[PDB]
Amino acid sequence: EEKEILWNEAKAFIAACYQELGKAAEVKDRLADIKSEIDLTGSYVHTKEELEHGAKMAWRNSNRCIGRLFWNSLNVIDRRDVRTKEEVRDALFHHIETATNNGKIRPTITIFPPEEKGEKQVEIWNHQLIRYAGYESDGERIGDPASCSLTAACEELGWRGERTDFDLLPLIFRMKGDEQPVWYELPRSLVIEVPITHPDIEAFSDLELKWYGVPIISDMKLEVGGIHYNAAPFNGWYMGTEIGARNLADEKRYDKLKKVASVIGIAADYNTDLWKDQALVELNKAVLHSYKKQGVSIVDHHTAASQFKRFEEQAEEAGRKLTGDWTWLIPPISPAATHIFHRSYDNSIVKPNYFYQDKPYE
Amino acid sequence: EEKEILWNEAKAFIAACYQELGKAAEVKDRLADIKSEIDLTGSYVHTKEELEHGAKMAWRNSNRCIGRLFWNSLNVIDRRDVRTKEEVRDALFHHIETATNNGKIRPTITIFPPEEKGEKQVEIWNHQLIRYAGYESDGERIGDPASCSLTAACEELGWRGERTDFDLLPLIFRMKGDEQPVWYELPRSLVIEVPITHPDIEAFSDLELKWYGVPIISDMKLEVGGIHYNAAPFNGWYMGTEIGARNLADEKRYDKLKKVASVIGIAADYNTDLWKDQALVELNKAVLHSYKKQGVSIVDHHTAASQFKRFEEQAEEAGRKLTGDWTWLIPPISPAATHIFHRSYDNSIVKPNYFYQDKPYE
Ligand code: HEM
Ligand code: HEM
Ligand SMILES: CNCCN(C)c1cncc(CCc2cc(C)cc(N)n2)c1
Ligand SMILES: CNCCN(C)c1cncc(CCc2cc(C)cc(N)n2)c1
Ligand SMILES: C[C@H](O)[C@H](O)[C@H]1CNc2nc(N)[nH]c(=O)c2N1
Ligand SMILES: C[C@H](O)[C@H](O)[C@H]1CNc2nc(N)[nH]c(=O)c2N1
Ligand SMILES: [Cl-]
Ligand SMILES: [Cl-]
Repeated sequence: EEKEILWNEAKAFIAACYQELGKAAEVKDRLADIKSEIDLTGSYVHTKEELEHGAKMAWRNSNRCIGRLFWNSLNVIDRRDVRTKEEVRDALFHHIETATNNGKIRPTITIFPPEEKGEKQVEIWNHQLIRYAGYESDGERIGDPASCSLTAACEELGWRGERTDFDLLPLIFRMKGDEQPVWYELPRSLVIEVPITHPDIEAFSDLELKWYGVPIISDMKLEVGGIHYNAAPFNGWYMGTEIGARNLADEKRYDKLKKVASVIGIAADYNTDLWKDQALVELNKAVLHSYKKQGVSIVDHHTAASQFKRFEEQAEEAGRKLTGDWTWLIPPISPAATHIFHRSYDNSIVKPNYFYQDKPYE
Repeated sequence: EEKEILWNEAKAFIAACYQELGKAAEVKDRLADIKSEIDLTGSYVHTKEELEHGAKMAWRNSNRCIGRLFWNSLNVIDRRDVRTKEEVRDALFHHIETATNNGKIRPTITIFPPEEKGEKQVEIWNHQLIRYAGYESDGERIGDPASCSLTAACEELGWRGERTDFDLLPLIFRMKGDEQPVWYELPRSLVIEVPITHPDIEAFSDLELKWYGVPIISDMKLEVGGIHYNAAPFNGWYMGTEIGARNLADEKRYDKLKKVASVIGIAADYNTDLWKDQALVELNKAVLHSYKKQGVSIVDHHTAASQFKRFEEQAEEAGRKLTGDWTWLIPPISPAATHIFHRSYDNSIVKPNYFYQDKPYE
């Protein structure tokens, strides 16, 4: 059954990919080649052009992403050649450096060797390549609660965090044939961080908030033409609400809204005062101001929705069906101020795409 | 087929209703009675207890409503006895007065005779019993754009609006056997309105905004045990975001965010300033303040979500499945600050319920 699934996905992908690349004439011969390869080897190998366009198609098909207007300019780094943990480490360090680009963030994906018999060659444990640790011991909570289980796993392996609220987790990944993952500290010179200040409220710096510049999701599987690239970290730039309305605001994350209310000088006592809403707006204004001031790329949710409208228009013009997940596309503040809130979206899954996979810790 | 549909819905409703009322022993005989009645007459008549509990069940099953905690205290007014347009008019005037209750709003539904052969006895044209007119003539826009088509229909019938931004539409409805609906001006003494002021910003009154106290949806069909009450207006009290984040803010409604920004003293020039979000928060604070100051019932979205959490807990305790429409339950500002945003809901349709029906204008 597996080989049939592979061949079927292969036929569909190659036809679509080559059509988009104006290479429809080459489909017949390429498919012939692929079927023999599947017959002999049990799998097939993407050309560099196929791999690049496939990763771009996968972003374009990501129903939950508002940032898809720019799918065709994804920078694809082919690291199917890696075989050692030092090569994986150095590739991940390089992704950080080239994606960061001194603050002018470049959307980038680095693609490692794919699974073979469903057998992973490289298994990355990090959820993002840059993320803060989290701790919870006898009532005491430190750092990012979303990272508690991964943090505990790292400390089982001999890492020790300083227990600030912003400890950088090490890179952690496992190679085929190794029983345990290895870990490596991130060099601080690779990691840009932004202190959060407010354009008008001087006291906002008293909160001592900061966040990292680049979100690099490293635990999803890229699927292209039936080939499963379980290790393929990718990044864009942040939409400010991810940081201001979720990472810093959620009660199960940094939970800062009461502290924000106090520094902006409003009471946090009555629901009818809408103090949480006001605090959210000022925190989100501070996040955008601070990234801009430091020259680190970021987009606000209004501009992002406007870009997404153009993505919808471009899909229609190209004669492609648009898919989307309304529940993720609407921003978590002022959603009805965006056009997204007022229309609906087909949430069908189209491949190539990025998928969740089981965590090897937990 | 129709009689079979009726009988099937009847069996299901009576069983469930009588179970809830501790009257399970009476189900057998009541069903026997109903089947004979259906046989002889083509339909059946609800007892007052059935009609009341059915309307309450219908609210409880309304997937789009965050306010359902209070379903069991709905005030049900049985007006199946009406036969003339004066009786309908006076019943609608009475609903307004008793629901308004001098500002201490009482959730209320008035139920008129049901359809017979799918033949309506009373057809209400208003979307809400109290709503503002809207006009659009050679580039000039006045009032509530959502009411333009109904306003034009009323003016075809000899009504004329003053063309302020807040003209009250007349009641308009049609009786079985009449070709045209009749209309009646609302007595102003029946209609409470609230001027919008801000608790701290004196200039906010310069916008000269106001809204009516009581939302009374009058164009949905109540379906109970297979009987179709197409005329059954109902009301609760407002959640403040309905007024502040939608009616007064939507670009296709009163579109006031730029004016709000100016009176609160912020620029409306850069998306990254989040001026729309800030204006939304201040407008919504003003709406809640103004209703409270005037002693007109209203709920903020935080308190409403908290009540809805209790509704979920109560459903579980009673052993009833919970249904809901996540896309409507989340509030249009700060949705991720409510528990609703972080869970999912089964959007299955359960009857009794309230349904949309075709408009007789348009
Ligand atoms: C260029 C700037 C980008 C912006 C502003 C952007 C924006 C976003 C936002 C706001 C989310 C929701 C995240 C959350 O709530 O957890 C998201 C999800 C997503 N984005 Fe993008 N994105 C960008 C680039 C990319 C790139 C380059 C890719 C892949 C090549 C990508 C793939 C996705 C995927 C797969 C998700 C869903 C993640 C999940 O299900 O947890 N995005 N995006
Ligand atoms: C007691 C106070 C109540 C509050 C605070 C409340 C809150 C709300 C809100 C905020 C909406 C969304 C409205 C929109 O965006 O257009 C809604 C929808 C709804 N509510 Fe309630 N509600 C209440 C009472 C009632 C009552 C008494 C009923 C019926 C007996 C009812 C039935 C519904 C229905 C059917 C909808 C959906 C309307 C549609 O699909 O357009 N509600 N409710
Ligand atoms: C789970 N969603 C809430 C927490 N959150 C905002 C979050 C969690 N985990 C990962 C991300 C990053 C998502 C992402 C990916 C890319 C490529 C870009 C971008 N702007 N955001 C965000
Ligand atoms: C269509 N939704 C956006 C416009 N809007 C907020 C709206 C439109 N049409 C009708 C209503 C009233 C909905 C309603 C009904 C009841 C019983 C209560 C309540 N608080 N709101 C609201
Ligand atoms: C297209 C989308 O479903 C539509 O805009 C809905 C979304 N959620 C909503 N939620 C509420 N409460 N009221 C609405 O009018 C809407 N509009
Ligand atoms: C349960 C619900 O689907 C869940 O909270 C989703 C809703 N929408 C979201 N949208 C985005 N962009 N990110 C999220 O984490 C979530 N959470
Ligand atoms: Cl993040
Ligand atoms: Cl309304």
